[PDB]
Amino acid sequence: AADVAGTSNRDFRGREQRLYNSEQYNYNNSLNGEVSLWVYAYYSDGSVLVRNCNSQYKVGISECFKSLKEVRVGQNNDPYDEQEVNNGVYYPNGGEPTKFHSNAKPRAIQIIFSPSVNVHTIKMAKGNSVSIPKDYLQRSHPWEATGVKYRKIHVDGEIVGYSHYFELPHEYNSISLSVSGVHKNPSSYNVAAPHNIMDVFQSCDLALKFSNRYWCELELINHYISAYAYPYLDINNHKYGVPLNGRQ
Amino acid sequence: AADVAGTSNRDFRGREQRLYNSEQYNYNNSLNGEVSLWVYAYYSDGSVLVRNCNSQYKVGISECFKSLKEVRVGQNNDPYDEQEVNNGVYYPNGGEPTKFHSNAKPRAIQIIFSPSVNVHTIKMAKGNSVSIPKDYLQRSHPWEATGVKYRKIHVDGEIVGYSHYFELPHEYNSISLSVSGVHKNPSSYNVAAPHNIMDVFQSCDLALKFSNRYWCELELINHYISAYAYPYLDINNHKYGVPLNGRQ
Amino acid sequence: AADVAGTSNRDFRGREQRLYNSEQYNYNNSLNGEVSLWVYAYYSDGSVLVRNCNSQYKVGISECFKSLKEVRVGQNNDPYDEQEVNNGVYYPNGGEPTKFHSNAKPRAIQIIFSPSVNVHTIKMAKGNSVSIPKDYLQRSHPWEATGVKYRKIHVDGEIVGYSHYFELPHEYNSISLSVSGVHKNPSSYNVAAPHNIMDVFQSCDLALKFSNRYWCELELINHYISAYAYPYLDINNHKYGVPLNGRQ
Ligand SMILES: Nc1nc2c(ncn2[C@@H]2O[C@H](COP(=O)(O)OP(=O)(O)OP(=O)(O)O)[C@@H](O)[C@H]2O)c(=O)[nH]1
Ligand SMILES: Nc1nc2c(ncn2[C@@H]2O[C@H](COP(=O)(O)OP(=O)(O)OP(=O)(O)O)[C@@H](O)[C@H]2O)c(=O)[nH]1
Ligand SMILES: Nc1nc2c(ncn2[C@@H]2O[C@H](COP(=O)(O)OP(=O)(O)OP(=O)(O)O)[C@@H](O)[C@H]2O)c(=O)[nH]1
Ligand SMILES: Nc1ncnc2c1ncn2[C@@H]1O[C@H](COP(=O)(O)OP(=O)(O)OP(=O)(O)O)[C@@H](O)[C@H]1O
Ligand SMILES: Nc1ncnc2c1ncn2[C@@H]1O[C@H](COP(=O)(O)OP(=O)(O)OP(=O)(O)O)[C@@H](O)[C@H]1O
Ligand SMILES: Nc1ncnc2c1ncn2[C@@H]1O[C@H](COP(=O)(O)OP(=O)(O)OP(=O)(O)O)[C@@H](O)[C@H]1O
Ligand SMILES: [Cl-]
Ligand SMILES: [Cl-]
Ligand SMILES: [Cl-]
Ligand SMILES: [Mg+2]
Ligand SMILES: [Mg+2]
Ligand SMILES: [Mg+2]
Repeated sequence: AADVAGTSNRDFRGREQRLYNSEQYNYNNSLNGEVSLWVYAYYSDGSVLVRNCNSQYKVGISECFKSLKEVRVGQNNDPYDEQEVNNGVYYPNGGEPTKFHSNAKPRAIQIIFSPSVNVHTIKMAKGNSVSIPKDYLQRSHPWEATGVKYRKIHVDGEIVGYSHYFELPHEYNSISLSVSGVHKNPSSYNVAAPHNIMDVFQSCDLALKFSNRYWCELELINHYISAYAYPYLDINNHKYGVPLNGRQ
Repeated sequence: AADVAGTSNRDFRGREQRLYNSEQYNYNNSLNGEVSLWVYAYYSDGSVLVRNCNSQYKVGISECFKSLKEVRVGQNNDPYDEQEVNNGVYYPNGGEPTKFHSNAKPRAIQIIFSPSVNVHTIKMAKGNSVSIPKDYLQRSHPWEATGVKYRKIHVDGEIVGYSHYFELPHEYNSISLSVSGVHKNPSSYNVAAPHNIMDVFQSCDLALKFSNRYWCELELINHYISAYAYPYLDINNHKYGVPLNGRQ
Repeated sequence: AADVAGTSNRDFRGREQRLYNSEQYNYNNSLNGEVSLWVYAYYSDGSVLVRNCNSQYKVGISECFKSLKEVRVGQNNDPYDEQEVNNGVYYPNGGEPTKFHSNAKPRAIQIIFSPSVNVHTIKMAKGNSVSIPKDYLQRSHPWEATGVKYRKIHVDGEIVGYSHYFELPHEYNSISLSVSGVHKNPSSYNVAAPHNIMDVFQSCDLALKFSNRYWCELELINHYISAYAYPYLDINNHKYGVPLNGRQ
C-alpha cells in the first residue's frame, strides 16, 4: 500500500511534476535552449502587430519605417496614399497624401525578451524614418545598449521575461527599429569561438520568425501570449507568464 | 596525321571533356564552391513553390506557416479569408474563415541539398504554426539533426544530391520550417576561424535566393531542375541530375 | 575683450567647427562606425529604386530578379502579366506575357559604398535570372571581387564614397544581385575573432534597411542623397557628398 498523496517524501508524482517544470526552465537557459524576442507595434485602432523570432545563441529583429506600419490583410489600406505618407515622412513636404497623420503609424513599441536573455547584451537601433540610427550616418553608433531600462516581468517571484516599452505619441515619432539580444552564457565557453562557430552561423539560418496583427490586446493575450506560455505586460501593468523553476 | 578519335590515349578532345566535367564536380566540392538548398512545397492543385538559396560555406532557408502557403500571383487568393485561416490555425477556433481546410496549405515538403553538403551538418526546425520548434519554447531544442533520413539521389552511380521528403496529409500538419546545411570540409582548416571568418559573414550577405511557384511538377522538372542541372526526385521516385565526376 | 573672428588662433568657434566635422569623418571610419551600401536600380520611366543597408563591421544587400523589378505602390503593376514575364525570363519561351520586354526590368545598376568601406573586401554576385552566379552552380564561384572597378566619388579633394555602375541595356541583361563590403580595419584586431565575434553576429541583427522608389533622379538627389549627406554620382557624372575631414 502506497503512501498517501501530499503527505510524504514518496509522492513521486509530485517530485516528477516539479522536476518537469524545473527542467524546462533550466533547459531554456542552457546553451542548447532558445532565446526569444518579441516586438509589439500598437496602433490607434487598438490592434497590435507582433514580430517574433526564436533562435539559439542570439536573436534579433530588424524593421524599417514602412514595415512597422499597420497592414490590414484583405482590407483596404489605401496603398497609394500610404506610399505618399512614406514620401512625406522620409523628407518634410516630400509627398502628397490626403492626411496629416497616418493612423497606420505605431503609437507605441514594446520589446520583450525571454528570460534566457542576458540583458547586458541587449542592443537597439531606434533610427529615423530612413533607417539612420542618429540623424546622420557619420555620427551614428549603430546601436544603443538599453538593458538598464528593461523591466523584469515577475510572476510568483520568478522572472518570466524582460520588457522595454516606449510610446510614440508625437507627430515626429517616426522610426525604424532593430533589436538584438544574446542568450545567457555564464560559462567561459565561447559559443562563437572556432569549436562551435559554424553552429552559430547555422542558428542564423534556423531562426524561426512569426508575424501577425491581432485585433486587440485582449485577443493577443488570449490566443498568443497565454496560449504559448509567453511573457507579457499589458497597458494596465499586469504581468503574464508561467513560473516554472522549483514549482509544480 | 592525327590519331583517330576514340582509338588511343591521344584523344585530347576526349580527355579535356572528361576533365571539364570532373573539374566542375570537384570545384563545387572545394571550399570555393557553392552549397545549395531547395525547399519544395507541394499544393493540392498540383503546383509547387520552390525556395532556393545558393551560398558559400553554409546555406539555409527559414519559412513560417504563412510564407509556405500558396500564393497565385495576379490571381484571386481570397486574402481576407486566408488571414482568417491563419488566425484559426494559430489558435483553435481563433478565426472565422469560410473553409475547414485551406487548399493553400502545403500537402508535402521536399528538402534537397546539392552534393556539396555534408549530411552530418544538416539541421531542421519543423515547428508549429506560430514558429515554435516543439510546442513550447521552454522545452524546444532549436533544431533536429535529420541527416540520417536523407536519401541519396543517384544517377549513373553518382550522388547528384540529397533528399528528405515528408508529407503533410493530416489536418493538424500545420508547420513552420527552417533548414540549414554546411558545405563539405574534409580539411582541418576551419573556414570560420579568424583567418577567414569575415568571409563567412560576407557569405551571409552574398547568398542568392530564388522563389517561384510552378504550375506542376512536369513544368518544374523541365524548366527549372533540368534547365539548370539541379538534382530532383519526383513523385514516382524517378531521379534527376547530371553525373559529372570522371565522366564525359 | 575677445580676439576678432577669423584673425587669430583663438577663434575657438572655428576650431570647434573643424573638429566637429573631423570627428564625424573619423568616427565613421572607426570600428564603432557605420559602413553603408546603396544599390540603385534605374527604370526606363526615369524612376529609381534604392535599397540601402547600414551596419557595423560589414554590410550587404541580396536581391533576386523579381525583387529588382519596378513596383509602383498603389498603382497598376499588371501582376499576373509580370509573373508570366518572370516565367519567360527564368526559361526561354517559358511564359505567356503580353510583352517582349518588361519596362519593370532595371536598365542599370549603381552600387555605392560609404567612404568607410575597404574596397579590397567588396564582393558581388551578379547572377542570372534564377540566382546562379555563373550559369551553373557547379562552375560558380559565389562572388567576384570587383573593388578595382569602383570609382572614387571626390568632393573638394575628399573621398565621400565609392561607385560601381553598370548598365543593363540588352535584352539578355536579366540579373540577380548580391553585394557585400567590409568596414575599414587598419588595425590587426580582428573584429570577428572570439573577443568580439558575438557582436558581429549582433550586427547582422541590428543592420537597418531602407527601400523606396523615387520618381526620378532629381527627387532622389534632393530628398534622399542631399537630405541625409549620402554620396552620389548622377548620370552626368556629377559628384555629390559632404566633405568633412579637416574642413569647416
Ligand atoms: N508562500 C505562501 N503562499 C501563500 C500563503 N498564503 C496563501 N498562499 C498562496 O499559496 C501559494 C503558494 O503555495 P505553495 O506553492 O504550495 O507553497 P510554497 O511556498 O511555494 O512551498 P513549496 O512549493 O512546497 O516549496 C501562493 O501563490 C499564494 O497564492 C502564505 O502564507 N505563504
Ligand atoms: N558500364 C557498362 N555500361 C553499359 C554496358 N552495357 C550498356 N552500357 C551503357 O553504357 C553506358 C556507359 O558507357 P561508358 O561511359 O562509355 O563506359 P564506362 O563504363 O563509364 O567506361 P569509361 O567511361 O571509359 O571509364 C551506361 O550508362 C549504359 O547505359 C555494360 O556492360 N557496362
Ligand atoms: N585652396 C584654394 N581655394 C580657393 C582658391 N581660390 C578660390 N578658392 C575657393 O576657396 C575654397 C577653399 O577655401 P578655404 O577652405 O577657406 O581654404 P583652404 O585651402 O581649405 O585652407 P584651410 O581651410 O584654412 O585649411 C575652395 O573650395 C575654392 O572654391 C585658391 O586659390 N586656393
Ligand atoms: N500571502 C502570502 N504570504 C506569503 N508569501 C506569499 C503570499 N502570496 C505569495 N507568496 C509567495 O511570495 C513569493 C512571490 O509571490 P508573489 O505572488 O508576491 O509574486 P508576484 O506575482 O510578482 O506578486 P505581484 O504580482 O502581486 O506583485 C512566492 O514565493 C509566493 O509563494
Ligand atoms: N548494363 C550494365 N552493365 C554493367 N554496368 C552498367 C550497366 N548499365 C550501367 N552500368 C554502370 O553501372 C554504374 C551505375 O549506373 P546505373 O545506371 O546503375 O546507375 P543509376 O542511374 O543509379 O541506376 P538506376 O537509376 O537504374 O537504379 C555506372 O558506372 C554505369 O556505367
Ligand atoms: N582655384 C583653386 N586654386 C587652388 N586650389 C583650389 C581651387 N579650387 C579648389 N581648390 C582646392 O583643391 C582641392 C581639391 O578641390 P576641388 O574643388 O578640385 O575638388 P573636386 O570637387 O574633386 O574638383 P572637381 O569636382 O571640379 O574635379 C581642395 O583642397 C580645394 O581647397
Ligand atoms: Cl549548456
Ligand atoms: Cl578548397
Ligand atoms: Cl576603433
Ligand atoms: Mg511552490
Ligand atoms: Mg564513363
Ligand atoms: Mg579648408
